[PDB]
Amino acid sequence: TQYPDARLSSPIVLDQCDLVTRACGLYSSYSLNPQLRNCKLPKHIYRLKYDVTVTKFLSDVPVATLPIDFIVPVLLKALSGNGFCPVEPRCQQFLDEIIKYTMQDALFLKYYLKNVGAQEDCVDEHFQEKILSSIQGNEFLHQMFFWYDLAILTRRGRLNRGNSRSTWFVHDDLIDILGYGDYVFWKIPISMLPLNTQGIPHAAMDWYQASVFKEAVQGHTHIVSVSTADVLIMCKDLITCRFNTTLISKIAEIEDPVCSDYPNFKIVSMLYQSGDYLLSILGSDGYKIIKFLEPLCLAKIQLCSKYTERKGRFLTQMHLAVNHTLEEITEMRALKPSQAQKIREFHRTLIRLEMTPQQLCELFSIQKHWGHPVLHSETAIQKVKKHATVLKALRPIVIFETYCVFKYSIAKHYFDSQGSWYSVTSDRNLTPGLNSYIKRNQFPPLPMIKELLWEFYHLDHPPLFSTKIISDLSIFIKDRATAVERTCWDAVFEPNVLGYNPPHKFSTKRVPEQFLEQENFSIENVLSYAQKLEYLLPQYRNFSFSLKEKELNVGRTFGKLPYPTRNVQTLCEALLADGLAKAFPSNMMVVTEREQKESLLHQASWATVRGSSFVTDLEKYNLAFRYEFTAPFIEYCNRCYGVKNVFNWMHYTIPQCYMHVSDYYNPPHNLTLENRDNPPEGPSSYRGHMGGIEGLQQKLWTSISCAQISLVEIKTGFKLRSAVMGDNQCITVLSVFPLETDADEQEQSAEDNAARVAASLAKVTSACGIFLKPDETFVHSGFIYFGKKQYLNGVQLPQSLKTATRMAPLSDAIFDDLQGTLASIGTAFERSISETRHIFPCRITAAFHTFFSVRILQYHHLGFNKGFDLGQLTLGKPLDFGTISLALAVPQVLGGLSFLNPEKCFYRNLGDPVTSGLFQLKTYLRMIEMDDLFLPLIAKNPGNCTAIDFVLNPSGLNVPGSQDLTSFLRQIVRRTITLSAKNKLINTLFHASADFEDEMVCKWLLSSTPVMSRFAADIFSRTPSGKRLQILGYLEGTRTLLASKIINNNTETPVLDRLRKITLQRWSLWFSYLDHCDNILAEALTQITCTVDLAQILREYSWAHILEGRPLIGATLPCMIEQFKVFWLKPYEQCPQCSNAKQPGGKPFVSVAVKKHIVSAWPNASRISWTIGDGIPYIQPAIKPKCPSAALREAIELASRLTWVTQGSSNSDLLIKPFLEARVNLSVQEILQMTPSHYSGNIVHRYNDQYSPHSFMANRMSNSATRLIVSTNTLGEFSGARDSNIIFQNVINYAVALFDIKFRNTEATDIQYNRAHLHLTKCCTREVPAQYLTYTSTLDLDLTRYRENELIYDSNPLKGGLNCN
Amino acid sequence: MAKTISSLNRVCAEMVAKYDLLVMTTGRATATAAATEAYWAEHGQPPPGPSLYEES
Amino acid sequence: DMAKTISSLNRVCAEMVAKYDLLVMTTGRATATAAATEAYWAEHGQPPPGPSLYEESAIRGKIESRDETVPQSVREAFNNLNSTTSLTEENFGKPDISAKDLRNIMYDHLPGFGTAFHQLVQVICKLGKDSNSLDIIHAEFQASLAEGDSPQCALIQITKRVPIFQDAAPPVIHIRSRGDIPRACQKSLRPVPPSPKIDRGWVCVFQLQDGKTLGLKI
Amino acid sequence: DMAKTISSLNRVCAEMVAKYDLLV
Amino acid sequence: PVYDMAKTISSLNRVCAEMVAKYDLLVMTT
Ligand SMILES: [Zn+2]
Repeated sequence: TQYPDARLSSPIVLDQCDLVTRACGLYSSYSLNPQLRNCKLPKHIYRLKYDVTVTKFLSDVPVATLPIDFIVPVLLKALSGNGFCPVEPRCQQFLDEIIKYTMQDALFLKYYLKNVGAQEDCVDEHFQEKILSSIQGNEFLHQMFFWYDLAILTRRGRLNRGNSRSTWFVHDDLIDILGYGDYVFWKIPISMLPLNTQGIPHAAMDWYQASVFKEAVQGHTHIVSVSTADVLIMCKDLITCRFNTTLISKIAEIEDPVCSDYPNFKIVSMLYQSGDYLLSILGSDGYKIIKFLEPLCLAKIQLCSKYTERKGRFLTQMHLAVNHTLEEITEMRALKPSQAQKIREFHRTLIRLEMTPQQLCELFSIQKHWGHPVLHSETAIQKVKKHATVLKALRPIVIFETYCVFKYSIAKHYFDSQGSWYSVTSDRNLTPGLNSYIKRNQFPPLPMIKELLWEFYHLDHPPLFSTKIISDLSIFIKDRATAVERTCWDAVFEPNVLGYNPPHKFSTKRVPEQFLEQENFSIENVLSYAQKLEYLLPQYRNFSFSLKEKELNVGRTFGKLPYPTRNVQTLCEALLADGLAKAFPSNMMVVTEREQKESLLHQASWATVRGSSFVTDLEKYNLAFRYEFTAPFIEYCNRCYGVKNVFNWMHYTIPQCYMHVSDYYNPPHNLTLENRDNPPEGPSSYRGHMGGIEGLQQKLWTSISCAQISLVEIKTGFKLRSAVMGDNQCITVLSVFPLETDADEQEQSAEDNAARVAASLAKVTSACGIFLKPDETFVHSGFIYFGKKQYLNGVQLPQSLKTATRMAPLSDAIFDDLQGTLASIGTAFERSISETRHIFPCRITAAFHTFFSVRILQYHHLGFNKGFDLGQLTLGKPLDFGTISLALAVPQVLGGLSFLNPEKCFYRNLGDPVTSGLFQLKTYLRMIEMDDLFLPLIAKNPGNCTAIDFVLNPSGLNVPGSQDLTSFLRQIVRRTITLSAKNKLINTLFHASADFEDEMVCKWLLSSTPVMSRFAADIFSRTPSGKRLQILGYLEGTRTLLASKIINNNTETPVLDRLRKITLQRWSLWFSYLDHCDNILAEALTQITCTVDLAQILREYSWAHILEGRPLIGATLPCMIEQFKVFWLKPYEQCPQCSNAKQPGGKPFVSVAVKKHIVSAWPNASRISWTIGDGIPYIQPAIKPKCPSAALREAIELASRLTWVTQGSSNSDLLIKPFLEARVNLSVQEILQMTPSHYSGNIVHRYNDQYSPHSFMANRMSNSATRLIVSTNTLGEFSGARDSNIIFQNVINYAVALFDIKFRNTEATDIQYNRAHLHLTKCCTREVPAQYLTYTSTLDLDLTRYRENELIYDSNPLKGGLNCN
Repeated sequence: MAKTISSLNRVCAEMVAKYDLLVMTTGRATATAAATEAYWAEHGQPPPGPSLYEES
Repeated sequence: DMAKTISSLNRVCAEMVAKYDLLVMTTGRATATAAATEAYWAEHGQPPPGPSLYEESAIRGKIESRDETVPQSVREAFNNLNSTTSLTEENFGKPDISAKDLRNIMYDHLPGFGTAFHQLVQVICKLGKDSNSLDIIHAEFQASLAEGDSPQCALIQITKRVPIFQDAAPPVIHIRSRGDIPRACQKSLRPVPPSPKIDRGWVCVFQLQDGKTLGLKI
Repeated sequence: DMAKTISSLNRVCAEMVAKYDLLV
Repeated sequence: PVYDMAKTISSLNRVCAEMVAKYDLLVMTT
């Protein structure tokens, strides 16, 4: 019961390899732990000495080996595809047709664009040829295929690690890669290791004293280097990332010869070689230089604006840092002088290279292409120990002022939302100034806070937030690991390396089995665990780090706590996010150049307004928090939530734990059965942790951070905007200037104000305990680079490669589903298009990997046995290019594998997947001249799906191909819940008749005479059946499904066999379309022009058996590409559509025009994507409860929806009654009084703009949207008192994105068009009548069962009080 | 007694002034001291089990 | 009539109570007293196990004065805390650029190894360090790089514009033989004329122990 | 109307003095 | 009730003097 992951997902920890070498007779010293030298060998790998294949492999190798840190760069160059590998068919054979597909897909893309109107004017006559050359001459092509063969072999090897099939042998030109279960031996020539002055390879310096390495390696020419299969996996990930990056750069040069936004592939290749050379000389330490790629790219970007003294100070500090690091790690390592000059080529290129800002921002996202250092447990505990045990000096006056501003910001947030002060129960004498404002019931302005600041300390008030606000119970089941309890803490280390057997076993360390095993689980019971300080009980004083993976820094760790303390943490995070943390909104994204001048000036009122920021690292705050600092804030959070000791838990628990790393093969040093109860401190473990842990109480710490930022704002007096994302916190200082000032002078002064704010904030936080290192924080005037999107003076820079290089034929899909893998590639392709101005590079990379996934799962599927041609057990005859290419052209919602929809280049969220998919399929078939193959591909045999599926996936069709494994997984979780879930509030939730109830609820929500799937889904989200579907949907890993202690215990057919059946059926569906076809539907669908009709009659025929003839409305929207046709215009010309129409003919259209102004351009105004204009980006309850619970809020929402939808019928209340009876103890009339349900309008249209889950974002960079004006007033009647299927927000996204696409490479001054009309195609749009739902019956189920279930119910919804108006 | 009022005003003003010139060093027992305090208040016994990190 | 006097007393007293109540809340029940703190300093190296309160000047003293009472951790803590007092808007973000770091920074821009420009650089960093004008030099270099110039142009302009290089003569470098200069340095060198300058004249002059002297040129 | 005010001060200072009392 | 004001002011001065006395015992003087 196991499944090796396809991609690297675990930290590269090589301590286990140290035992392997000892069994084989070799020698290695990966682990810093002396225990692994002389511990008893695990019986699993003790048998290597009995192996014949391993002995014959290492017979001609010295006892010495070398760390794989230094050999990884050698393998990345020495290894090629020219040798013999025991994999058939080789991945290299596929190449010849993968390219044939890639080119064909590129061709489709071009064809699509040709009919949408977004084709580049300049046509590269050899475009296909260039693609073919680029793909062939890529220098990591053959290496990538070879590394996929090695990954295939090592996956098979891991799956059957105990069987005889584990060993595999590969002989390249000069490298021998014999491999065991999850240990890979590499045999490499000594000659190709760089030497040191002493005459031994740089790898040997760490482990062997010279004259002992050369005596061990005496006559031998080859040496071995034992490494875990994870290193083979990450080298495969490196090589495929390098391949994507060089292919992407080359195809960009093909589509944009003048200046492509990606870094030139030659420079990137040189960077790769420099980095590998550096790694081959230094080791894992070399990453302490590779790590400076991103900061040096950010420096080099910033210097691309007007040069201000503090602009170069970023690059100077980074350059100094790089030199100091390079000297420190090479001081004690004897490098020959040649090597000293050449190890520096990496950062020397990073400094010299001159590139446009966009190129640098793409290069920024290659930082992980050199690898990830081999983490040690020891080097990752020293880091936290030095920052979490250090004593800190705090100025109370600053802690006092930060706390008062904390209260001030919570009072201010309460005032704005609730509209008045909270009931001040404290003495009015203690607040002489504040009580006057409270009496007038108005909040004091920001200038006068300075004198009244201390008064805030004395404000008191009753609880200001509810203790029951969690709605997604999945947080308590969300899959993860938790520390085992203290009595069995050492159960995580394996007994042979541990050296004694752990006296107490542990039941499980998994959170889902723990959640199901907890009988008395409830939110008030989590609180009673907290308030009663149960987390200080002996069994729960445990804590255990775990090295984070894919990190270039020497090991960075994330904490794990015992399951009950973990529930307390999740509750505190949920409580803060829904309540208090909303008082310090740190998501406020500020880009000053785009925002309107007036709103900006009134925003900085505390003329012109200028904003300059400085970005600090909030990640290092966590270790520096101290309880002397955090006590007031924590006490206040408790008093603000009406609890005691809840938000307090970390500083009471962590300081009293035995911090260590739960590393399977590296226990804390000197650990024995004698001192298991009182472990000794050592380099691996340390006792007192007076501090924070990363992630834990992220919501509280960010709140104290925004409190310090507001304290600096009060003191200094500038308008501060605080925004945090990931690890960095960017504080934008807005300073107001008089209008009659020099623009060059005001920028300088604004940057100076930012540096003054930074100095004050340094003083503040220094007093609070958090040292803001002034060297590594920089004052950026105009470069906003925190967060998802980087801006340079408001021109959005592209970071495409961070998602485009993650594409791969193998991904972590459920089982090894092709659809899951293809979907991942489709998602990476949508995102990468979004965040760059180049279409074809990422299209080529996603096509390449789509076909390569198909083939690689076709032969080498990991679930099926070796040599199991999945193409043969389904099709009987072998899958050819033809069948795959046609199964990749049928979009997934019709049932197929096409997840690369060209339309997603125009906009992200799609109005209707069926209509868009149909339009795509139609255009493809028109290209390849197989129109007649249309209807048959569409019309399939509808599957057998219940109404539950329809409600869970409204927009879809009832086609078995159009189905992801989620249903199957949810059925397995359901089975494991009904079988061995002892949780009380889950058994009550998942009672015996669960399935019957979900079916009844679903048939009902769809029993309305006009059926509206989306409304069904919306209510269902609030009904208890939606809560069951949320709890069930927690399984998304293949290893968890296939290896859980609570999943595989079922007495039915084993999971693996069911999975094989499902795989083979799915393959049958996808790749045999003639078989699974329905002729009736094919006759129904004949001779129908427009996609919307096809989609509606196909959608009604699929769900025929659930609809039973009742019409389905609110589920088909036109495919905007066919709805609107584009007519570009040269200046001083009118479009033919507007001329043919006398008055009414083709009149209605969306007008787009260019703006001549250019607010900002970097590097110049050559490309539309480089410049931004000034344009805008895009275009009641009677009694409101003061602290509504999640259940009450969902109840009100549910009631509001039901009333609004069923407004026509007079029995609305009789429809609402059952649902509210499972959720609140209110009469329907009471809730109706609490409902804001006073508005009315067209149900369908107002359901799509504001009630649809998708926000309809654009998939194209915002730089071109500001350069355009998009007027929808010329649509005539269809312009906004009218209702239509037109989705206005996507018409704007489509108009902008289309204009961007057509001119993404052309020079701006050469654009021969200034105006665009998106005219309405008559056939494919029509006015949607306003209707209303009319239920003719009521849900007869007695949902009152959930009265006891506090996850579902809400016993006393009016506890926190009520307010007027 | 206006003399007592002025005297108390002056003593308080001096204390507030001397507050801005304070510096404290975070200790190794603050978390444990607040834990003993929160456990004695809530349950009336000392925190159970092995000693906490820095007990008095 | 004490209404005004009692109102002022209320303002100051309420402020004092607020501040000192937060101080109580932060420093828990195990706060070490002044006497207890310094006893613990005395009989043990480390600080006492619990927050201790000091006046700024109290520990400013006995840290500026050589004394064994303050633990190393307390001295380090206080130095860190007072390090941020010096920070202003001018001081924040300015790197400390030494002669060696300036040489390494300027090398990396120069192509090749051992060129005449490398010798120019290690001369410039020598005149700069003596004249305490490194910051001006580097500012000049960076500005030259930014303004569309190669590192060779940056060095020659950094020798023109920086005032320490107004008329200073090239330094003499003793070498045992003419082969000590690198091969890349062999290209451009000529016998030294009388009274040279560093750029209007010649980069630098290597006087050999056997009389010979050859000067470099850009 | 001073009584409350001054009484209110005794309602706080004393209490916080009691706090410092536990420390010493 | 002016005698009440004298008594409570005496009490308030007493407790502020006590707090000053406790301060100098916590905080190091010089
Ligand atoms: Zn028109």
